[PDB]
Amino acid sequence: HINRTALNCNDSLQTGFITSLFYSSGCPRPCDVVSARTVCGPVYCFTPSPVVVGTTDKLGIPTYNWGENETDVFMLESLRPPTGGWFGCTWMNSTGFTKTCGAPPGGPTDGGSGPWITPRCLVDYPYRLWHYPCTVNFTLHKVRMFVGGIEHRFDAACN
Amino acid sequence: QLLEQSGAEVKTPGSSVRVSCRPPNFNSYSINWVRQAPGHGLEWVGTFIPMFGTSKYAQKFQGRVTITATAYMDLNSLRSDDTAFYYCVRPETPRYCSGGFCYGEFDNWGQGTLVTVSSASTKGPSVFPLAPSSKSTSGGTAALGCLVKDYFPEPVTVSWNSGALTSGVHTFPAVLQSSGLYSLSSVVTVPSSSLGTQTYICNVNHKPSNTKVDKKVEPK
Amino acid sequence: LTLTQSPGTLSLSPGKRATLSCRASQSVSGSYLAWYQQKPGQAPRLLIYGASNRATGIPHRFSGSGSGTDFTLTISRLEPEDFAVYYCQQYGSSPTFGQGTRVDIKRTVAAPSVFIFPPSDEQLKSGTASVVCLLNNFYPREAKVQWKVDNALQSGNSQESVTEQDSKDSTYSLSSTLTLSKADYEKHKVYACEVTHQGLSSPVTKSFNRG
Ligand SMILES: *[C@@H]1O[C@H](CO)[C@@H](O[C@@H]2O[C@H](CO)[C@@H](O)[C@H](O)[C@H]2NC(C)=O)[C@H](O)[C@H]1NC(C)=O
Ligand SMILES: *[C@@H]1O[C@H](CO)[C@@H](O)[C@H](O)[C@H]1NC(C)=O
Ligand SMILES: *[C@@H]1O[C@H](CO)[C@@H](O)[C@H](O)[C@H]1NC(C)=O
Ligand SMILES: *[C@@H]1O[C@H](CO)[C@@H](O)[C@H](O)[C@H]1NC(C)=O
Repeated sequence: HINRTALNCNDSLQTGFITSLFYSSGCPRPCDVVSARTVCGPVYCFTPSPVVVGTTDKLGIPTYNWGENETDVFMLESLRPPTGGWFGCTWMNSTGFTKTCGAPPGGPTDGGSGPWITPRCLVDYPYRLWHYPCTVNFTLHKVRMFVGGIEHRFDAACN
Repeated sequence: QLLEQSGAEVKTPGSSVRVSCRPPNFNSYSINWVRQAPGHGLEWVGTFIPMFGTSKYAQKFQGRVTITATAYMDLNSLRSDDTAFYYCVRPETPRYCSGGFCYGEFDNWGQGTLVTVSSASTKGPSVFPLAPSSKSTSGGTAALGCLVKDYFPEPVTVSWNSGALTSGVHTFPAVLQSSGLYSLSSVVTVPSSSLGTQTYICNVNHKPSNTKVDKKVEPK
Repeated sequence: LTLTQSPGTLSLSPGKRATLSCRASQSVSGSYLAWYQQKPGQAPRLLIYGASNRATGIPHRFSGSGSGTDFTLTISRLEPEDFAVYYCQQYGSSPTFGQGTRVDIKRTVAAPSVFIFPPSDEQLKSGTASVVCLLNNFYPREAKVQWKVDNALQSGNSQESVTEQDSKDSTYSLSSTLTLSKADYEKHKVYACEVTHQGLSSPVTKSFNRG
């Protein structure tokens, strides 16, 4: 189940961002399909709660090539809520840059691009501080809500 | 700052060595092994990244080396070409990953470990005199010495006049002969006029075989 | 990938600037190059990583530069400790090393004092024969030895040994041992050792006859 994580990590600027994958001062695009050869690390798509996306092909068959074959892709469109709620996904590209995808913010009350449910809050997930180092001092709040019928328990990181 | 490795070993051809690697909180992402034959540069023996369980090896080593994890490295089907110093490296920060390996700069090296592939056993040396003669090549200087030949294993130590003669002495590094036995020569340049008046004695000591020899080197 | 260092040996005085060159056969893509030094009888120490970046603890006088196929290590001011062998390493693809570059103390050229030693009669009693040719106190380290037995160019039946650079006069010394069977040694008369060195206007040959 570990092969399903893309590992095209190209630390070209000598920043050491790949290290925390094994074990801070400087502090939209539509989620369709991304090529795994540009991804380094886990891909978290944000339904009301966070979910892990693994390397698959175009049909959706899971691949176990660490995201190296050019046919490897991430089907972010297939993870969308059918009821049409807010949606977004984040990941890290080969050179240590956090990438986001989601719906354009229709207003200040609407959601952001990544895990930004609010322009102030952020969905907590195991790799939040790796993709977003500046949110370390954010406060966590436990959240319960019904979206499209499903219950969703998750934590949000706000100022 | 040097990691602890297993002690030096001597193994027969076709045998198998197992060298260890001991961490000193400690952070590292893979286990590397770099080797260096006597009088050569650095060679990369395989790597092994524990978090992913994958491993790479070189073409020459692919058929007889594995690396696992304290980390370990094993060579099989040993030949004389595998006589080398073997270092383990546990680097800290990966720079280039490409599924399912990560390449970085070697960071925390071990002290090293000598591995000698020789079917020979312990044997004391034979000390022969490299005698001076009427061959003063530059300013009436004369060269004499001792040939410390056919000894195993390393090391052998030699002095002159029980330490009283250190100036002008050149004790060359040992050389492994085609027979698997080592050979070494210690020389010293002396004034030509002192060949018949001063006595020169080389003091050979091969502690493994417990062989001490004092050979007076004379002209003619 | 192949890494070729240049030059093989670099000869400078304490205080001068050293610039070592590492040239890759193929482009190193995103530059993943490292520099190491190895003192005589010691483990390698990481000096430079990722082309330009300096390793922690490494003094400021060490500097790395380059991209693509040609890389460079620079020691701005040579201290006595820095005289050692330096290796460049590529970790962009499969890890590879280049051959080292020796950095020794520069001095006036000294031609070697050459001596040839026949085998001792005690060794001939033991049944083997070793002929020894000595190159004493020369600079630079580059020297060539050619054995000649009855004008026959010997090839493959000898081994060499070189001392480390002497701490006081900065010269090198070399010994070349010619291995002959006792039977073959008796068959031939003249045993020569021709020596080629930068400090010699013409090659010098030391020789002896059995007797
Ligand atoms: C990884 O993400 C970064 C995010 O910026 C990309 O960097 C940008 O690359 C484009 C290339 O045309 C430049 O125009 C931008 O100026 C770059 N942005 C910054 C902030 O430097 C980078 O290209 C991405 N890597 C890959 C392989 O797509
Ligand atoms: C997973 O990766 C390993 C190492 O690259 C490889 O040996 C294996 O074939 C891959 N696939 C599966 C299904 O394990
Ligand atoms: C968060 O607070 C810590 C002190 O606990 C500080 O070191 C760090 O810089 C802060 N981060 C931001 C983004 O302000
Ligand atoms: C990642 O690094 C490899 C080797 O350095 C290089 O071939 C590749 O082009 C790099 N990735 C990108 C997107 O350029």
